[PDB]
Amino acid sequence: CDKEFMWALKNGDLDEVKDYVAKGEDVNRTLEGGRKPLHYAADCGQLEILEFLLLKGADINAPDKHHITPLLSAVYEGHVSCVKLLLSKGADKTVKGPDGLTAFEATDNQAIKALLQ
Amino acid sequence: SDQQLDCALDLMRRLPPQQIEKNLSDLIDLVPSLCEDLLSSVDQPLKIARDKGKDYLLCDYNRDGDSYRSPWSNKYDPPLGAMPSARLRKLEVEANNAFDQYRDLYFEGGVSSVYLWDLDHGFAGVILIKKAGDGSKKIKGCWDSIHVVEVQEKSSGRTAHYKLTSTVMLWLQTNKTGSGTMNLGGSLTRQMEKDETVSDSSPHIANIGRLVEDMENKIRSTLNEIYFGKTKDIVNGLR
Amino acid sequence: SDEEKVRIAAKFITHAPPGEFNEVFNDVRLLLNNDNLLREGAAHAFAQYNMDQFTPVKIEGYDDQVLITEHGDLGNGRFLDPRNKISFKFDHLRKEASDPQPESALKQWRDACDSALRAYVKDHYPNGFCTVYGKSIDGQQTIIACIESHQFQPKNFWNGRWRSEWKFTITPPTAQVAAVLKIQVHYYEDGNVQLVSHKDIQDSVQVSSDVQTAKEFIKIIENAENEYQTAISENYQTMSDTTFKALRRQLPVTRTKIDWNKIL
Ligand SMILES: [Mg+2]
Ligand SMILES: [Mg+2]
Repeated sequence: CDKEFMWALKNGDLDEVKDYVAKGEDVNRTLEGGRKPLHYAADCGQLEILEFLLLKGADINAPDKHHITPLLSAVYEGHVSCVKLLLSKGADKTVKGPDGLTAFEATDNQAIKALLQ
Repeated sequence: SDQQLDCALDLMRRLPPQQIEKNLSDLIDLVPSLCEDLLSSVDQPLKIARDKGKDYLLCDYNRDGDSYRSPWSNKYDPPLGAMPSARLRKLEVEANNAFDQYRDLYFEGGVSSVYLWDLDHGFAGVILIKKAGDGSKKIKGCWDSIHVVEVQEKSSGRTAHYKLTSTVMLWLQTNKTGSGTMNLGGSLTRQMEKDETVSDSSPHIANIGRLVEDMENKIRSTLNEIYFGKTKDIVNGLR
Repeated sequence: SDEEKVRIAAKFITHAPPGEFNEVFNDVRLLLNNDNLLREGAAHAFAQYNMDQFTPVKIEGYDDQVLITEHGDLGNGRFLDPRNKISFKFDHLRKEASDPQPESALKQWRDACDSALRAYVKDHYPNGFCTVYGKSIDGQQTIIACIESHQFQPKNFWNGRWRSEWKFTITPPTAQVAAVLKIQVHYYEDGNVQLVSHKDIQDSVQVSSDVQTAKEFIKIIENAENEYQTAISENYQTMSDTTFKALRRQLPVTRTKIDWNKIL
């Protein structure tokens, strides 16, 4: 049942993600895969899923088992609009990833680097 | 019936790839003569069984009779059976534990199963990975990969010869307002042959996994082009 | 059993890819090995495939190709060409037309919708064919527009076909629209993959004259089939960067390949 929630998060089926959380699930619980619902959404550039998880009370700075923040996850995969929303919602851009680098130091994306300034 | 099996295989390559189970069953009811020859030649989706406590995948290389041996408990779920040698079974557990991480790092889920069997001058193994995208009415999909490796030792054992044959079955279905229902199904098969050194810092499993990883990365690249590029251009050519 | 071997053989022929009917018929013939069971048992299957695939056929001396559809079935082994008001024998195995003979109430609207549809098909499809029917279904005046477009390139190891069926049920002053669009693509140059896509459409349109309603029908067909094709290409991109990744990624989350002696 954890994988099907992960499948809805990655593909952005907001209706399924809405039911799972409405049934009493924790938007901050690390799934068996090793990431929190914010990670799977930001990893796939799901802007509409990030907005829902955020106003539902998810920790915008929580790391996964890879020590990757939801902001760093979107930066690694090059999701510009997701980096824009996370920064606007207060994501801490000073956190270093598992390589000791901030989001600004870990990407060559000029669009993403401009947002991180 | 050598030309009968030819038309039977030529029929499965042309039928909708999401109905292989019933087509092959209808195909065997039509001609029961080639019942055993077809099942050993037609690519079928991987079936899942429970150890009864992880899941494990069923195939012919881990089967003896009508029973299936689990790669975790090392016992057939229908109790009996053909067992691996104590030295090979030990190497098999390391293979399952190695490819269980490979499954998590590249698929973030699904089920994996590894089975080995001793030949004569070496051993051969099968790597089974199954990733299904259930739990959504709008987006579905599944990924089945079947790897068969043949290891051949060379004299002192510092270098060995590997022979890899992999098949990846890929299915996707979307139900959206604009594009309606879109269904993609099919497969792809590749063969490999290479020899690498076998030191203590790179055992057999480190060589087998290094060839399965590079192969699946190559197959994925070809699948992305024939699924979402080639068929797209054909659609736009129709209009 | 022998009623079950033709039922299996008919189903296999029904699900043949576009442009691969002949190769599937031979595999079925050499498998059933009962040529008379196949000809009278699966006769309906050969007619079912051609009618479902909107098979275009060239009639001698009439130039414009006509589609074999369920709406053209006259119930006597013959098919109707509403453009040149004739009927003809059609052999579903050879896909040949023969024995033409001439062949009502809703005839003017069919001529109008046909004239508008032909120009639409020419402006949007390369080798496209169309056929418009006018008939009554359950006491309701109905206009049926059908579109077909295929590309058969076995030398390049791929085939495709587009189908469109538009049903306009005239209930003045309105007309209930029910449509289905279908695409089937088979690619086997390297590997093997088949696309199966469909879309159901329900709309409404106010009728007026035979000409104003005809161009308003084609307008609905044009806007819907434009969105269908455009949304398919946009969905192909989504399946490339998202749906495929949700099955297997290009790289791990760490974005580095696996250190294999760090696992053992
Ligand atoms: Mg840099
Ligand atoms: Mg065009």
